Amino acid sequence: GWKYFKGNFYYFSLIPKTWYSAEQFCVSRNSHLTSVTSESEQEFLYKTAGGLIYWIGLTKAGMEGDWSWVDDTPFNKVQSVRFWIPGEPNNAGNNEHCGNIKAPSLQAWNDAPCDKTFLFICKRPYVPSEPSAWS
Ligand SMILES: OC[C@H]1O[C@H](O[C@H]2[C@H](O)[C@@H](O)[C@@H](O)O[C@@H]2CO)[C@H](O)[C@@H](O)[C@@H]1O
Ligand SMILES: [Ca+2]
Repeated sequence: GWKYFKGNFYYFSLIPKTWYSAEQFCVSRNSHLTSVTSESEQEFLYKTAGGLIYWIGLTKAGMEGDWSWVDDTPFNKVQSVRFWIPGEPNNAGNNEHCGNIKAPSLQAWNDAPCDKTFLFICKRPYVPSEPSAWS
């Protein structure tokens, strides 16, 4: 059930999980909750989501509380400003440390409590099967 888009496969779950249980599901499938690194990718994701809320790999790290991607793609603050829902992230109740895709629009992300259960999106790169590149 993996959908393909620009060198990566994506899994849109049918079962809701907490953010971390979702990530552990993705890891069990050789993947991670999805990063988003371009306008086209954001579009593909929100359109495929179709108005339902999905956990993505957005999560807080480091002492300052900076947003980051669980797949370890460096988080580009500047290029991601357009991807949040207006007025987010707002840290409602000071307990919103994970992020989801929410609105069906380029401005789509909300921060939400990590312990809430949502559907979720996994992402894994296509890696072709080739012999050892060492020698
Ligand atoms: O308006 C943006 C805001 O909406 C959500 O807050 C909900 C909450 O989840 C409900 O349980 C209930 O208390 O009503 C609220 C509407 O004000 C999101 O939780 C929040 O992160 C989001 O920013
Ligand atoms: Ca929020």
